[PDB]
Amino acid sequence: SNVYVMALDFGNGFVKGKINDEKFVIPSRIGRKTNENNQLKGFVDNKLDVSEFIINGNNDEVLLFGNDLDKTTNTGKDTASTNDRYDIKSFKDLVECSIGLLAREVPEEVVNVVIATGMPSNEIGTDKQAKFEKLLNKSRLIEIDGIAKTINVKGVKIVAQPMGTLLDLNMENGKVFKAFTEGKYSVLDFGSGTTIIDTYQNMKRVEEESFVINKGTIDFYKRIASHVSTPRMIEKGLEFKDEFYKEQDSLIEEVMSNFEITVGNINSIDRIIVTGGGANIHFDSLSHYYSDVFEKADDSQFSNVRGYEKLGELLKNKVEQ
Repeated sequence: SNVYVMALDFGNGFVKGKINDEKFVIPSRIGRKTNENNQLKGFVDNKLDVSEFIINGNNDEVLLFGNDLDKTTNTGKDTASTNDRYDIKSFKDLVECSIGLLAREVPEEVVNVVIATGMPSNEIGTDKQAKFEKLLNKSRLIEIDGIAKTINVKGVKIVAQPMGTLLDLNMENGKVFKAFTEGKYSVLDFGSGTTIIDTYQNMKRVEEESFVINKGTIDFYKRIASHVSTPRMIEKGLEFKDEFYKEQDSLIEEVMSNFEITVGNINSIDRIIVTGGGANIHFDSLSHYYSDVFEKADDSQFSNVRGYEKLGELLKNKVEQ
C-alpha cells in the first residue's frame, strides 16, 4: 500500500502539522470567504499564506485557513478550545482544514494515511477520546485551493500530549530508549499562561507528581514591563537586563522548589525536558541551576508532532501488514 503518516497537534493557540518533510504551524483560527466583499482584503493581488478549503463538495462554505488569514478576510475567528471542542463546528472545521493542508503535500489524488495526534492528559481515556477519534477516523474529499484530494484514514493513534514530547527525545527506529522504559522523566512546559509539569515513571504518567503553575510567559513579560515602568516590547529584544534576570530568577526558584516538594530529590530524576514557548528563554539558566538533568529539543514547537509521527510510523507498519 501507499500510506503516509500525518502528525497533528491541536494546541493552545496554534495547530502544528507534519507529513513527510513538510510541516506547518498556524494560529488556531478559521474564516470563511463570503460575497460580502471588502475594500482590500481578498481584492488585491498579494500572494498570501492562506488557503481555501471545500469539504465533501459543499460549495456553500469555502473555509479559510492559514497564517495570513486576517490579511484576506474579516471572518477570522478563534476556534473552540473548551474540553467539549470536539462537538463544536469551529474545531471540527479546523481539523478538516489541517488534514487538508497535509493532504495537499501529497502529489497523488488519493491520499491514504494514518493519523497520529494527542490530547490533554485528563481527557485521554474518557468519552472525549471516542469523539475525537470519530472526527479523525473517516474518509473525506477536500479541495485545497481548487485541488481535489480524496483522503482515506487507515488508522488513528492518540496519546497524552506530554508523551509526544517525551517520544521526540526518547525514541528512534520504532523503539523507546532502554533507559526510558524504567526511568523517571518530567516534561517542564513553559506556556503562555501556565507552566506545566508532567512526570512519568516507567513510561506511565504519575499524577501525584505532576502539577500546574498558573503563571506563564505573558505573566513573565508583564512583570518585567512593569518594573521597567508593555510586554510586547520586552518580547522584542531579549538579548532591561537587570529586570529580566530578576524576574526569571524568581520564576526558576519557584519552579524548582515545587519540583523538590512534589517530584522529589532532583537526583532521582533522569531527565527534565524543557519545552513550550518559554523553553528558549529559560533553558540556559535552568542548565546552570542544576547540572546534567535538563534537556531541550530544537524547534520545541514541533516536539509533540515529531513524537506523534514516530507512533504513526509504527501504526503505518501495523496497517501495511
